[PDB]
Amino acid sequence: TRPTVRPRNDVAHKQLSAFGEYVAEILPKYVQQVQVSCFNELEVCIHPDGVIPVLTFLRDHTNAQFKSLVDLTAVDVPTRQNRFEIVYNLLSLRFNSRIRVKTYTDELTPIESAVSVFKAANWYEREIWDMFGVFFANHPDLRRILTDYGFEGHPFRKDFPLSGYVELRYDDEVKRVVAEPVELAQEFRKFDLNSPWEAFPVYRQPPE
Amino acid sequence: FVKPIFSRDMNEAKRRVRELYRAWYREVPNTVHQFQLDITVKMGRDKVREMFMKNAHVTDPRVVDLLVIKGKIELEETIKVWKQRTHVMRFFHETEAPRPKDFLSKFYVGHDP
Amino acid sequence: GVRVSPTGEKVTHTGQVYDDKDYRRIRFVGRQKEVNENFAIDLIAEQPVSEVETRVIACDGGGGALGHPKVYINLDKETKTGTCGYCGLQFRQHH
Amino acid sequence: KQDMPPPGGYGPIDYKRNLPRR
Amino acid sequence: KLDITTLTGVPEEHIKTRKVRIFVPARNNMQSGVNNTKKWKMEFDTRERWENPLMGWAS
Amino acid sequence: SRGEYVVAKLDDLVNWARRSSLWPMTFGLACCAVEMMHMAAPRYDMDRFGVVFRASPRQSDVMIVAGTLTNKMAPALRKVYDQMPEPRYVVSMGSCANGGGYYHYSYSVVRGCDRIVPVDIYIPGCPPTAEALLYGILQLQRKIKRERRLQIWYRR
Amino acid sequence: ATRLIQRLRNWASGHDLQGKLQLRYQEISKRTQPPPKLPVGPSHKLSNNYYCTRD
Amino acid sequence: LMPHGKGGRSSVSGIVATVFGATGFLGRYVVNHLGRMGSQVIIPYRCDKYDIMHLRPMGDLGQLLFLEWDARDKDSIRRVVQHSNVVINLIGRDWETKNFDFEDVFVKIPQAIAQLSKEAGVEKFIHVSHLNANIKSSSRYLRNKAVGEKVVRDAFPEAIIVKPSDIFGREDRFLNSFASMHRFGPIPLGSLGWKTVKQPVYVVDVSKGIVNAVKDPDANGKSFAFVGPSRYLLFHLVKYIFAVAHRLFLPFPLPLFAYRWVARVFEISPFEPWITRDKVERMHITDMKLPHLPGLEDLGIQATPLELKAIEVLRRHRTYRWLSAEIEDVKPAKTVN
Amino acid sequence: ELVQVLKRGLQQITGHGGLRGYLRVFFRTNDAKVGTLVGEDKYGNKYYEDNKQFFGRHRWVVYTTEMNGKNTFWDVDGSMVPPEWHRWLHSMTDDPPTTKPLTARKFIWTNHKFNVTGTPEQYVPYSTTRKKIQEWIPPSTPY
Amino acid sequence: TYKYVNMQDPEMDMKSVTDRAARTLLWTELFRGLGMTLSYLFREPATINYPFEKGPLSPRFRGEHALRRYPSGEERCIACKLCEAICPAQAITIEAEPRADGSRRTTRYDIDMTKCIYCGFCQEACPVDAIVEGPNFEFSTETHEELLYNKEKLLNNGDKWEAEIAANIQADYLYR
Amino acid sequence: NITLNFGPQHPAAHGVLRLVMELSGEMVRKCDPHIGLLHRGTEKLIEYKTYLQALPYFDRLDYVSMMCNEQAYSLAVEKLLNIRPPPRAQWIRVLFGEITRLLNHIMAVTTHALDLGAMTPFFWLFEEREKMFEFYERVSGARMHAAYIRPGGVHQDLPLGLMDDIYQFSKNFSLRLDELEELLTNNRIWRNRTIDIGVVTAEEALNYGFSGVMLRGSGIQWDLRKTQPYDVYDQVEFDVPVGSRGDCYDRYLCRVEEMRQSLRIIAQCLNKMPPGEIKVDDAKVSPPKRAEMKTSMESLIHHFKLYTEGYQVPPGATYTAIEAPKGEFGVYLVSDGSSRPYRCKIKAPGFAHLAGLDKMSKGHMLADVVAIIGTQDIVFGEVDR
Ligand SMILES: NC(=O)C1=CN([C@@H]2O[C@H](COP(=O)(O)OP(=O)(O)OC[C@H]3O[C@@H](n4cnc5c(N)ncnc54)[C@H](OP(=O)(O)O)[C@@H]3O)[C@@H](O)[C@H]2O)C=CC1
Ligand code: SF4
Ligand code: SF4
Ligand code: SF4
Repeated sequence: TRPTVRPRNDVAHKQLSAFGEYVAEILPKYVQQVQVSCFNELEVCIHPDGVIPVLTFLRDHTNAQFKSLVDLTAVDVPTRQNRFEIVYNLLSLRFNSRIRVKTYTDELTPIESAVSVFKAANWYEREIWDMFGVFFANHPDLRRILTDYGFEGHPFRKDFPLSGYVELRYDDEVKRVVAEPVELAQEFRKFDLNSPWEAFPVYRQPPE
Repeated sequence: FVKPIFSRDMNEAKRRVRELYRAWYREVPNTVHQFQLDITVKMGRDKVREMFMKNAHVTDPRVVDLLVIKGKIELEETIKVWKQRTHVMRFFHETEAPRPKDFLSKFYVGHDP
Repeated sequence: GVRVSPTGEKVTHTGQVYDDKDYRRIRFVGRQKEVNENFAIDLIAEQPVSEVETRVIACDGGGGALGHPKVYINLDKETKTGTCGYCGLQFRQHH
Repeated sequence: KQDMPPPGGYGPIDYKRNLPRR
Repeated sequence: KLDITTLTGVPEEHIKTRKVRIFVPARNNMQSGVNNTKKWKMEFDTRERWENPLMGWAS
Repeated sequence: SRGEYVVAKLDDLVNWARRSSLWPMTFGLACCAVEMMHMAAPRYDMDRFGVVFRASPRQSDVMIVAGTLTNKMAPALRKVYDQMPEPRYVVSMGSCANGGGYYHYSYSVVRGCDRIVPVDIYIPGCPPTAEALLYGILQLQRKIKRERRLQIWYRR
Repeated sequence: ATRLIQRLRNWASGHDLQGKLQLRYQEISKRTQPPPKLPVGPSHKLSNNYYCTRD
Repeated sequence: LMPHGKGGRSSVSGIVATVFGATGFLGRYVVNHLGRMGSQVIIPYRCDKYDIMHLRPMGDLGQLLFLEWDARDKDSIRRVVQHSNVVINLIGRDWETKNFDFEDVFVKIPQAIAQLSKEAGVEKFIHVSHLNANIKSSSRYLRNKAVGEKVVRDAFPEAIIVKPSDIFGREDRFLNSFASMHRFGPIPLGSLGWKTVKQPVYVVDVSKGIVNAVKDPDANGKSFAFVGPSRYLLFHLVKYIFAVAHRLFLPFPLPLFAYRWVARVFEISPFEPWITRDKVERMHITDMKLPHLPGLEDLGIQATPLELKAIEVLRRHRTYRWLSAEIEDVKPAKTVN
Repeated sequence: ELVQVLKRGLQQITGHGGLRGYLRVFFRTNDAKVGTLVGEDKYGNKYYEDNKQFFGRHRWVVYTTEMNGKNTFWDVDGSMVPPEWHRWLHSMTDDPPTTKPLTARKFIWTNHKFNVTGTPEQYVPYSTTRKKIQEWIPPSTPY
Repeated sequence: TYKYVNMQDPEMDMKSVTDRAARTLLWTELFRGLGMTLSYLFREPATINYPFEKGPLSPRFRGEHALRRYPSGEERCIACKLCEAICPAQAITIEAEPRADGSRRTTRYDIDMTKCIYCGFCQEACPVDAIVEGPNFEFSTETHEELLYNKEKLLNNGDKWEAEIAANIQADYLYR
Repeated sequence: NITLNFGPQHPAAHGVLRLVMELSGEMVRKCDPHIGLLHRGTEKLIEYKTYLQALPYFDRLDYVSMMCNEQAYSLAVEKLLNIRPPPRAQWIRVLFGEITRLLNHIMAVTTHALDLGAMTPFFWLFEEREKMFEFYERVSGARMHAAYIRPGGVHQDLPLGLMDDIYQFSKNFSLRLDELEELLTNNRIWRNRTIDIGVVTAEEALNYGFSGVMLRGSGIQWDLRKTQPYDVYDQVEFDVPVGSRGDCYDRYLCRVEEMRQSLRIIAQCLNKMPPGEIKVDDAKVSPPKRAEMKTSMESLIHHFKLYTEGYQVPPGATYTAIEAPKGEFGVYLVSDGSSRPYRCKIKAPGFAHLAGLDKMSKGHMLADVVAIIGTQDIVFGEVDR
C-alpha cells in the first residue's frame, strides 16, 4: 500500500476544498461543481455566457491571484450537444495554487474571448478556432494557425479521418504543388484493444 | 432561440455577402497580377461567382455570417499576398480527372458504392 | 538448389513465383530477385531426433532466456515423435 | 554474486569558475 | 435541420455517396465479456480496398 | 592518346571536380538536424571532404533535407529546390523525410519527400547516426563518380 | 605534445590543460565487463504477495 | 490486370507502357499522364541517369521503371518490350545527329520496334508521325516520316499512326525558336509568311489523347492526324509570338535558298543549332487541312487554343518591363478562317 | 625535443612502406601512422592496433583491393569490414575476434558482399504470399 | 535559494579605474581572450579518420533489422504478431500461416525502413527473440524501393550478421 | 514600407519561422511570426495509441533534452495510476534529466553565439555533446531519442562501465566552461549586441505565463523545482539564478549558472544511487525480465498483455506542469480509462515566448530580432505540434 502506491495528500485537499466552498460563495451565478480529487487537483464549472466576468475576477486577488492563463485546453465530445469542453487551467502564483475551470459550447455559440483579459489567448484563440470552429467573441484576427492556406478542414473535431481528405503533391505539367484525394497505402491498421470485463467496479456507470 | 453570431434574419446577413462579393470581385485582377495567374481574368471572376453558388442551401443567418467570416478570413490570406500561386490554384483542381455523374459510367469504372 | 521457375528465376521459400503471363516479372529484369539459400524446412528434419527413456520433457530452445519459453513436451505416444511447438525439433521416448 | 553500480567513491569536483587576472 | 454540411470541411462527395451506420456493438461470441455492448457507436460503411501492386499492401 | 579516350579522361576531370567539393545547404526541419551539426562537429567534421555548410539556395548545390515535412512547409521546399542551379542533387535524411516516418499517418506530414523533389539517395534513420549520414554522402560522391555526361555526349 | 609547446600552450591558456586532459587518452573504461546480476526485487518474497496491498 | 481504385496515382490499372522517346519533350508529358492514372510505366533510356531524374516524382514507388538500352542492338529492344502490353514510340530528332544518321531514326529502329512488338504480342503498338508526312522534296525529316509511317504500317499492321502538327508546349522547339529570335535581332522569313499557313497543336492535349487512344479498343490501323483549333497564317503567327514576347519586331523577306545557306552555316556545330535546313522547309510547308480523318473529340478531349496557352510558354522571354503583365491585352492573332 | 619529433617522423617513414609504398598508403589512407601491430586481414583489410593515440583513433583499417571479386581502391568505403571485425572497430569488444572467433554456424555468409545499391545486384521488394481468389477456370470444350 | 546574476558594483578606486580605462583603450583582455584561442592550435585535433577509423558504439546499439535462426538452423519466428501490435509507426506486416510441417510460420513478414523509427521495441517485445535490431547502420540506398524490406531481405540480414548479433546478445542478455 | 517574408531558409530562422516584417528603412513596423510550418499534429496521433506507444512522441518534441520529456510523461501517467517508483529510477531520472539539461543549454548557448557570429564555441563544445551522446548510446542503444525513461520508470539497468567515465567526463568540464569564461562572458562586443535588448517588465511575463529563466532573467523568481520538488530535487542541493536587468546578458549568465548548477547536482546524484529495481514490482504495469517470463506463466501472460493492449489507466482527464529548462511544460491528458488517450494537448514553454516576441520586436532593428530568438531558448519543434 506504499512502495508502489503514491501517498494521498489530505492536507492540501482540505485547504483547496475549503477555499472551494469559499469561491462557491463568491460567485454563485456561474460557479457550479467544486470537484476536489486526491491528486490535490481542484476543478470548477462556468456557464459560457459567464466566461469573461468570472475570469477577470480570477486575475484579481481575493485569496488567490489567478495570474497567468497557463492553458485554454480544449476537448470535443460528439455525444453531448454541448460537445465542446473548453478548459481554463490556472495557477495563482502567490498562493502556488492550481485549478481547472471549464465550460461548454455549441457550434454556433460565440463564446467569450479572454483576449482582452489575458491576451495569452491570441492563439489559444486561433488554434481552437481552427482545429474546431469554436467561434470567439471579439478577436483582432481569426486567421488560422497551423493549418495551411486553402485548407478547409477542422481536425481535432474528432471527426473525419486522421489522414484527412487532403493529400498534396507536386505535379508536372501544372508545374506546381496540388492537393489530391488521399489514397493511403497500407492504411492505418487500427487495433481495437478495448477490453470486455471491467477492471474497475468502483467506477462503472450504472445500466439504469 | 439561441443567441446569434452577428446577423439576425437573412437581410442582416445578405448585406454582408454582397460586401464580400465585391471584396473579391474587385480584388481579383490584383491577384491575377501578383501571382501572374495564366487564367484569363474573367475565369477568375467566374470562379468567384461559383464559390458563391456552392453555398446556396444555407438558410440559418448564423451559417451565412459564419461563412462570410471564414470567407473574408480567406480573403485576408489572399490580399496580403500570402499563400502561393498553387494555393490559388487549389480551387481549380485541374490536375484531377473530371467526374462523370452519369451512373452508367459509374458502373463501368469500379466497385464504387 | 531452390526449385527453378519456368521463367528460370528461383521460387521463394514460400513458393509463389509469378506466372509467365505476369507483366510484374519485369521488375526483376536488369536486377536480381533475392531468395534465401538456406530453407529452414530441410534443416528441421536434418537434425537427429533426441530420445530419452523417461516421459515428459522440458525443451528451452538452448540458452536460458536466449530462446523460446520453457515448454513441457509430452511423449504419451511412441508411434510418433514429439516435435516442439517452438524449436520444431522432434523428441521421443526410447526404451 | 549480487552487484550493480552504486558509487565507488567519487572525488571532489568544482562547479565554481576561476578567471585568473594572471 | 441545423445542417453544418458546409460548416464542416468534408467533401460533398463523401456526404452524398454514402449513409453511415448507427448501432450498438455486439458482444464477442468467443469471449464472456458483455462489457462492450454498452455505449452506442456509429461507423461508416466499408469500401473496396485494392491491393498495392508493390508489397501486397492494403490500398 | 586517341579521340574518344581524351573525352573520357576529360570527363574524369569534371566529375572529380564536382564530387570533390559539394556545398550542402543548411535546412534542417527537426531533430535530424542536430545530427547534421555533429556531422560537422570536430569529432567527425564533414569539412575534410571539402564539403561546407553554405547558406542560400544558389551558391549551394546538394540539398540535404532533414526532419519532418509538413503540409504547409512543402511548397517552399519545392521552390527552393527549383532555386538551385544545375547540377542540383538532393539527399533525403531521417525516417520522416523518407516517407512520413513516425507520422506517416497524419493530415500533418507530407509522406514521402520524394513526392515533392526527386530525391537521389535515401538515408534511413530516426535520426541516422551522424556517421551513417556521412557514409550516405560518400555514397553520393561515388554516385557522381560513376556518372558520365561527357561520354554519352560524344556518342550521342 | 612536446613539453615546450605544452608550456607555451598553458602559458596562453592561463590554465593547466594537462591537469584536465581534453582529448580522452588511456584511462577510459573497460568495455568487456563481468555480469550485472541485478537487484532481486522487493516483492519476490513467496510468503505473501496478495495483490490487495501492492496494488 | 484490370483497373482498380479511383483513377489516381495510387490506384492501379493494367497498363504496361514502354515509352520510347521518354527522354525528350513530349515523352515526359505522356509519361506524366500514364503515371497520373496509377498505371505502371516502363521508361527505357539512353542519355544518362541524371537526365530523367525529374521524372521520379511522376510515379508512385513501383509505378515507374528505368531501362538503359542501345538503339544499335536489337536484343535490348526485345528485352525492354517483353512484358509490354502497349508500346508507345517517340524517337526522333529534328536536327539530325551526326553519329546516327537521320534515316535510322524513322526507318530501321521503328521497324525493329514494330516486329518485336508483334512478337511481344503487344496489345497496342503505337507510332507518332506528323500531319506533314505526305512525301515532299522539302524536309527530308518530314519525307522520312512517310517511309516510317509505311514500314511501321507493315511490320506491325494494326499499329496506330499518330500525326500531330506543330504541338506547342513549355519546352516546345517550335514555339520557343520563334521566341528566341529576339536574341538574333532581325527577323528573316522566306518571302515573309504570307504564302504559308499552319495549325499548331497543343501538347497536353496530344498526350492525354495518346492515353485515351491507348484506352480505346476501337483504334488500331487508324491513322490519326492531330490538328490545332485554329489555322493561322505564318506571318501573323510570328506577329503574335512577339506580340506576347513584347519584343521589337522587324520582319523582312529572304530567299529560301539564301536562308538555307545561313541555316547550313548553323548546321556546322556539333552543338545543337537553333536553325537547320530541315527547319527551314518544315516551317515553310503548309499544314494540310484534313476532315476525313478521326476527330480530336473522338477521344473526347477538347482542342485548347494557343492564345489560352501562349503567355506561360513565352513569359520567360518577355522583359521585366513586361514579364509581369496582364494576358488579355496582347489581342489574338488573325485567323485564316 | 624537436629532434625527437623529427625522429618520430623519419621513424614512421621507415616504419612502413619503406619508400614507394609509403606514398601510396598515404594517398590511400590519409593517416600516416606506423603500421603498429596487425589485424587478421581476411581480404587484405589489415586492422592495425595501437593505444597511445587518443580514444576513438586507437583502432584502424587499410582495405586493400577488389573486395568480393570486384571494384578497387579509390572506391573504398564502409561495409568492406566483416561483421566480427565490424564489432571490433566500433570497440564494442576490447578483444579482437582473433582471440575469440565466433560461432561460425552453417547458414551464415562467408565472403561478405557489402552494400550494393547500384550495379546489377540490387534488392527488389516484391509481392509475397501467393494469390487470393483463384479466378474461375474457363471451359476448354466447345459448346 | 535564488541567486542574483551580475548586480555587483565596480570599484571607484583610481588604480582599478585607470585599469578599466586601460581595457577601454588597449583592449588587454581581448588579447587575453584572444590568447586563449591560440591554445587550441597546440592541442591535437579531434577528428576520427573516417572511414578508416570508426566511432565507438555500445553493444546495445540499434540499427538494421534482421530475422534470425535457432542454433539448429530453424528460424526463430513463430509469428506471434505482437511485434506487429507494438511497432509504434506500424511498419510491420505479418501473415502467419501453417507450415506443411504444421508449425506456425510467417509467409510474408516485411517492414519498411521508411516508417521504422528504430525505437527497437520489437527487439524487446518478441517472446521467441525472433527479430533483432542489428549492429549495422550504414545502408543508404539509391532508391526508395530498396527500403521496403521483405522477410527475405531481413533473413539475409540475419544471415550476414548472425555471428555478430548473437555475440552482442551474448554481451547484453542479463539486463533485459 | 517593404513587406518581407523571412525564413524558414535563414540559418537564423532555424528552418521553422516565417515571421514576415513590413520593414521601414530597417526599423521594423509589422512583424508577425507565422507558424505551422512544423505542426506535426501529434495530438490526434497520440489519441489512437496505447500509452506505452505515446512515449516516443516526447523525444520528438524537445529535440535536445530528451529524458526530461519522458519524465514529464512518466510523472503524469503514474499520477493516474497512483504508482510510486523505486528510488534508483528517480535518481536516474534526475541524473539524465540534468545531463539532458547540459545538452540543452550547451545547444542554446553555442547557437546563440552562432547568430552573433562567434563560430568557435560551437566547435569547442559539440566535441562534448558527442561525449554525452556516447552515454545515452551506452544506456539506450540510441545516440538520441533514447526511450530510457518510462511510465513504470526505466527500461533497463545502468551498465557497470559508466560510473567511472562519467565522473571522468565531469572531471575536466569545468575548465571547458572556463574557456567560455574567457570569451563572451567578459568580451566587449558581446555585451553591446545583447545589453538592454528585449527587456521585459515583470507583468507582461506574468500575463503571458512566461516561465523558467525567462522569468528569472527579469527578476520574477517563480520556479518549478524548489516550489514543487516533484522528485529527488527535494534531496538535491542547488541554487537558482535570477536576472536583474532582464538583459539577454542576464538570461545568459543565468544559463551559465544553471550549467554550473548541474555540475553541482550531478555530482550528488553520482554520490547517491541506491541499489534496487529500476522498475515497479507490478507486472500489470511493468514487464518481467526475459529470464522470468520464459518460465513463470503469469509473467509471460501480463507480458503478453502490456505489449498488446497494455495497462489501463482509471478514467480521468488531467493536466501537469513540468520544470523544463525552457519553462513550464504541458501534459494535458484526457483519458477514458482505455489505454488509448481520448485527447492530449501539450503546452510548449516556448509557445508563450513566441506569443510574446512581437511585443519585443517592434521598435527594434533587425539584429535585435535575431538576438531575441536566441534569447528565449526556443526549439521550434515543441511549439507547433
Ligand atoms: N512539335 C513537335 O515536336 C512534333 C513532333 N513530332 C514527332 O513526334 C516525336 C516526338 O517529338 P519530341 O519528343 O519533341 O522529339 P524529342 O527529340 O524531344 O524526342 C526524341 C527523344 O528520343 C530520343 N532518341 C530517339 N532515337 C534515339 C537514338 N537512336 N539514340 C538515342 N536517343 C534517341 C532522343 O534522345 P535521348 O532520348 O537519347 O535524349 C530524345 O530524347 C518526334 O520524333 C517528332 O518527329 C511530330 C509532330 C510535331
Ligand atoms: S527523422 Fe525521425 S528523428 Fe529525425 S526528425 Fe524526423 S522524426 Fe525526429
Ligand atoms: S518477432 Fe517474430 S514472432 Fe515476435 S512478432 Fe515479429 S514475427 Fe511474430
Ligand atoms: S524498429 Fe522500432 S519501430 Fe521499427 S518495428 Fe522494431 S520497434 Fe517498431
